[PDB]
Amino acid sequence: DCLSGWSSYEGHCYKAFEKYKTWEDAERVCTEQAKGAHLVSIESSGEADFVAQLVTQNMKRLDFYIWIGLRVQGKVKQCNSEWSDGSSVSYENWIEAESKTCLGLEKETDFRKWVNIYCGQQNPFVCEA
Amino acid sequence: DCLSGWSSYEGHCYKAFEKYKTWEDAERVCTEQAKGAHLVSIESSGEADFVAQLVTQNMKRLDFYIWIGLRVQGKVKQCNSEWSDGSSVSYENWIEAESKTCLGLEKETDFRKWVNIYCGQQNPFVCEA
Amino acid sequence: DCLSGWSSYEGHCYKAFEKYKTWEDAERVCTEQAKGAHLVSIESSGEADFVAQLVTQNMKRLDFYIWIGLRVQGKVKQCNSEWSDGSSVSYENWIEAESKTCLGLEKETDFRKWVNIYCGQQNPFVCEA
Amino acid sequence: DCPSDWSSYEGHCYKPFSEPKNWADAENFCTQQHAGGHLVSFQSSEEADFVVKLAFQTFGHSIFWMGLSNVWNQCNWQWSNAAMLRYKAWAEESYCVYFKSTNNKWRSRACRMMAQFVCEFQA
Amino acid sequence: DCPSDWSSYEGHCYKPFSEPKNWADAENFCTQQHAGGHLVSFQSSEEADFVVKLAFQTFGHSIFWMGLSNVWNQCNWQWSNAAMLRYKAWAEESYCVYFKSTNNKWRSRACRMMAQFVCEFQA
Amino acid sequence: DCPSDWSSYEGHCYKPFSEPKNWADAENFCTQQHAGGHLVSFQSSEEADFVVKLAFQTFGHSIFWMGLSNVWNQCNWQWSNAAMLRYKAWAEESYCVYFKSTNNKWRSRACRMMAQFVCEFQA
Ligand SMILES: [Ca+2]
Ligand SMILES: [Ca+2]
Ligand SMILES: [Ca+2]
Ligand SMILES: [Ca+2]
Ligand SMILES: [Ca+2]
Ligand SMILES: [Ca+2]
Repeated sequence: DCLSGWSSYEGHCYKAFEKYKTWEDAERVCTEQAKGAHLVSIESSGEADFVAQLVTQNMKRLDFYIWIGLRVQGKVKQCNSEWSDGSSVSYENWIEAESKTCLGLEKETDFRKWVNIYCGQQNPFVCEA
Repeated sequence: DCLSGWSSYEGHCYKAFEKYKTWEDAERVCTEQAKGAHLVSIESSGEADFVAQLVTQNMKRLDFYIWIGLRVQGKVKQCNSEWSDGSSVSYENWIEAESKTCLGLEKETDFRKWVNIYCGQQNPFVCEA
Repeated sequence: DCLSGWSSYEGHCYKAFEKYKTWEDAERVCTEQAKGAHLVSIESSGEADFVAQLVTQNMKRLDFYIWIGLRVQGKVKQCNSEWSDGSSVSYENWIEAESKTCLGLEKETDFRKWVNIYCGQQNPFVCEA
Repeated sequence: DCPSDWSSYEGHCYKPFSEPKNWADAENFCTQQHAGGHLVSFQSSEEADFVVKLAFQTFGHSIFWMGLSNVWNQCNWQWSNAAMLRYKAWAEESYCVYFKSTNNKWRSRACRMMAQFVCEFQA
Repeated sequence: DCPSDWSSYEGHCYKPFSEPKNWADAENFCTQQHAGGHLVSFQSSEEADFVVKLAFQTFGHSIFWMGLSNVWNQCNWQWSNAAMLRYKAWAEESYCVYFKSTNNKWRSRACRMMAQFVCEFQA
Repeated sequence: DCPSDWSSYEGHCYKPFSEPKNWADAENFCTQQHAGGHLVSFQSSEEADFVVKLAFQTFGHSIFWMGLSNVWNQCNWQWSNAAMLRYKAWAEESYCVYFKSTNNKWRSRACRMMAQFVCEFQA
């Protein structure tokens, strides 16, 4: 079953946190909740909507992106290795905040679609265990 | 008397703080300073002049906004019920920082005019008891 | 010689810190950290190369600005007191973040040239003793 | 069935204009353009993407007025000490909403300021 | 050697265009614009600075596409819980890189969106 | 007095130009556009409001130079460890002041960078 304050959905427990943490920090708070807990992994439509419903029913402010467990593994600003002309991408000059390699949910899409955002943003999140 | 460091004006005490807090925090610090103290409430031109005076004479950094106690109470993006065509506003896509519902003073207007700024900004403040 | 973590170079010891702080606080850390240490002072091209090599070798995210100890002493917005048409600069309307009176190194310029940046930014740094 | 050079989206005609006017003047201009003519209004993200795209394709990188004004005039302004709001010293009287052709985010700007604009009308 | 309308920098011809297009269309447009034509590629900081000022000189303050698309589509996306990424729910299909004519800094924008552009070729 | 194209404000003439030039060149262009011609100098907020409005009305959303340069070159640059400043490797020679036609706030930019401008002359 679930701990006090955690909602169950198909054998898992979820809890929305209204703390403004970065992706790594958010993931850390989940990991501290239980051996096996992490940020939420949306793995089906029904789960997508449960989470969407959880967020709108538990978060006092829907003005931010809510972090979910999907992100790019590595320290790469982009994974396309060639320009459209064939050349290799050697030189780069990215603004650190432009590499939106972490994902979140937002009101504009009803917390059902995943949005590309800068991992260094401070957003609330959902943990799943 | 007034507390130490607080200058009196027409039977009230004022004090500029060079701490940089959000409107909500600045208001809290003001309450903690003295019984019944809050952020400055400017109720007259003379008071507007005094507060401006006190600020320019008692502040080391005058290139930010200094919070005053007038703001919109609560969660309000816009209070206009409908668009110019008569239809009611349902869908909104504001930028949190664009809801300038708190007011502060600035050097450009010699600390005598109230400018609309985002409440989550961190600026100095003037308390009144 | 130095302490564990700090690398030697021509009779000095340097250490790169990946704590993202504000200039005033980065300098603070360096002073707390060692025998009268401070933010690095590049006093020759050899040292310029050394610091650049140090930054790249010991750092994870090389996509930020890295603080050096040169800045404008004295709280001034601009130091030129005259407009091109000989008039005296009296009225100012600077965006506080637009006064880039602090210096840092960046990837574009191979961590060897100093770029002007706002002192309030939060960036990694290098200390020297 | 939009007039010569007006774009159509879900039974509405839209058109971006280049001459900068403040909010009020842009709104009046839109009324004098056709019956039921007003500054553009967003009812969904789709319509918003449509207009932002039209605005960009027509005038490039700029800021355009939306048909929403005096956004906080009727809000409940209160002094944290509950003082009567008798004395006023506002820098600007009213704020209006606008978008920047790069995206559909909502932004605020004093209504007396210049901005380009998109008019909208139906049928 | 550049056709009088295209500008030269280190044996290459570059040219900014006014009509806003999505990334795909803009890339395809450049190809039809000249043999070996493509959307601008920055191989160095100095080439970047040339194109940026060229773009500003030609069309002012706006945003332009560079020849880099679908930037993260091929990255290794992993759910922190090591769950297989099967179900997908991307709001935006793919992002492309663009520059704003104020500097050579790289920025991302959804490829379906509008932006102006600069094409280039070798000759 | 104000010729064709120049706008008057408090016994001064102002006119925005759209040919992007760096600071040095913009200032010189202003000097040979009329006797006493220079880069716009702000000496009050209403003056800035006027010029900003003028700039937006004429050229829309862009960046424009102001008559202030080498902003920090004459400043007192000191090392925190009180080392002697002899070796210097500034990536940029000087910074000039510019405004964005969006508001009257001052912004800084490397003087060799491109930007539009507004000239001004008295009487
Ligand atoms: Ca799951
Ligand atoms: Ca009072
Ligand atoms: Ca040194
Ligand atoms: Ca509408
Ligand atoms: Ca190239
Ligand atoms: Ca002047």
